[PDB]
Amino acid sequence: MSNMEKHLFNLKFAAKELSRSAKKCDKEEKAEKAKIKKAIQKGNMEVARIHAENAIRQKNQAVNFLRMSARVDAVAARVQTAVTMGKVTKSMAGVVKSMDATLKTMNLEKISALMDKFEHQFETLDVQTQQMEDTVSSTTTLTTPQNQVDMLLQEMADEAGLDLNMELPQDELSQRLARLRDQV
Amino acid sequence: ATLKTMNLEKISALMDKFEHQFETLDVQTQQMEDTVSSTTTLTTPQNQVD
Amino acid sequence: HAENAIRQKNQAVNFLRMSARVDAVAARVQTAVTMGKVTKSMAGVVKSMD
Amino acid sequence: HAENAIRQKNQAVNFLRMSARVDAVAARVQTAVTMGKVTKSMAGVVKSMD
Amino acid sequence: MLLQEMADEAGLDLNMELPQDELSQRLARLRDQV
Amino acid sequence: SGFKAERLRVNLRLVINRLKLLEKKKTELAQKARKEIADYLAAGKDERARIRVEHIIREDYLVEAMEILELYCDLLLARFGLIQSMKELDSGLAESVSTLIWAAPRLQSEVAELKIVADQLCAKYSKEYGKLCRTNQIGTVNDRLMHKLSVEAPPKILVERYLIEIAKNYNVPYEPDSVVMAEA
Amino acid sequence: WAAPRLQSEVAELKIVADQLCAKYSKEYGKLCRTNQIGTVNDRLMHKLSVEA
Repeated sequence: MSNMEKHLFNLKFAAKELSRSAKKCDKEEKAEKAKIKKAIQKGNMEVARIHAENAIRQKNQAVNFLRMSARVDAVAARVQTAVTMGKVTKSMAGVVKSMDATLKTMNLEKISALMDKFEHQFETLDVQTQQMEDTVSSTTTLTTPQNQVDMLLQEMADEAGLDLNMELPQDELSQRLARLRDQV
Repeated sequence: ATLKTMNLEKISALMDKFEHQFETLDVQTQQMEDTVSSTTTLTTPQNQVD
Repeated sequence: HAENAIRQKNQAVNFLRMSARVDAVAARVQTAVTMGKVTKSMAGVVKSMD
Repeated sequence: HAENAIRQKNQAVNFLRMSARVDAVAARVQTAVTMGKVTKSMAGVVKSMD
Repeated sequence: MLLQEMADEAGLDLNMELPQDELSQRLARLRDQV
Repeated sequence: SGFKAERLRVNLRLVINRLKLLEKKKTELAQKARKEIADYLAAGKDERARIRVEHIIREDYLVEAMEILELYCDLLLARFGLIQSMKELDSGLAESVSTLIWAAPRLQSEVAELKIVADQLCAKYSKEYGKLCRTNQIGTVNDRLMHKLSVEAPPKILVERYLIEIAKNYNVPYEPDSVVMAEA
Repeated sequence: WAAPRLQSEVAELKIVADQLCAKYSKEYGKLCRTNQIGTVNDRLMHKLSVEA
């Protein structure tokens, strides 16, 4: 617990202690009022006056405690802002320091390099997959004759009612831009 | 004590640095995403998405 | 609350877009991991049959 | 989401095609494993009967 | 520079590169005046 | 040496933040003060109410002065390129620079950063110019601002007119000083 | 010409300028910064002026 969190804890506690003191005074104004009535009915006017002075005293104590509690709450509410905004400021300071370190060790030029290398190394893995698959294809050529695959596709297309002939080797902006390159 | 060790001029500095360092992280995200985009260009042709 | 609603609307799109980019990269390293396992197994078969 | 849908459509075909190629290779090493067991058993029979 | 750095950390405003009583001054002026 | 442009830029922004905040706070405290004048007038304590409104007039003038200085700090930020570029003081900035140097010793109890702004402007345009500003020998410091930060007592007719308006607003009977209303 | 004006905001612009000066020589770099070379874009120089 921080030195300021201790002070906030004590201010919150004092505010509640004053609020309880106001509640105790109010409940004792009610208790003393009951005793005035009893003393009047018994004709004990001296004792009635002692209770009357207690009732009016605890009525006024209650307002003073209530008012002080309100003031100590207002102060406790402000030190809460100071405690929380301190925690936020230290966390931001820490983030700034951490990111300053990582932006040094991996600056944008180094990121640029790493991303270029990443892309170029997956181009190479595409070249490698292609030639593994071309090898496997030639390896098992006799297990998949071309004409048998073509005929199975045509049969399944006929069943589906699809008009596309499957034996055959089955954008204009690109074509026009090509014609421009030839024309110049 | 804390208003000495972190006065408003020092806060001003820290906040400027904070903002400027997140500008840099935006520049870095952008070029990671541009790389990944170009990396998988053949998996997402433009006309198919359209 | 209006400024929070509009802020979290826009954060959601940035996270969604970054998630899509990191998936696209994860999908590519999956190919590299699997095709590496296949290449080592073929290398091993070639050596055994030799 | 449209770019994710079209990306995962195309990833699916690449994985399906690679799976077909690795099956074709697995089917060939099955022949090599089985025909090796048969050849050793025949070698053993020849030696016993000799 | 080390003093200035440590002063910046402490939040102390005193600039440390520079070369950082009135009764004595007045009594001096008296000696000049006579 | 001495002058650092970023010390000046940072402190000009800080001065605006602090003034902007003090104006709000002082405006609110003037509301609470005017209610208190009505309470004194209701209690028939007019001769005290007169002395209490002198405090209100001075705070109201001060808030108006803070608005003028806020404007000159914002002007030096807007034209900060010129400050940093030239070695001579431009005409367009002369009012602002001289007034800020003049005001700092009056205001630096409340606005601590205003001292640093003044010290930097003196480092820029030389100590001698700084001395000519503080006395207004330079004849360029804004007249309305100097009036609003004067130490003189308010005119008697202003005090009476303040009481008339406050009394009217809070529906309190008040009869103004016949001698003062005649002298006007 | 622009790099010394902008390099507070755009830090990489300093490195671009320094490389272009290394390529076409320091003297050309100095003639640029003052526009003695008479080739710097006029609209840009207006837009980054310090005048009110």
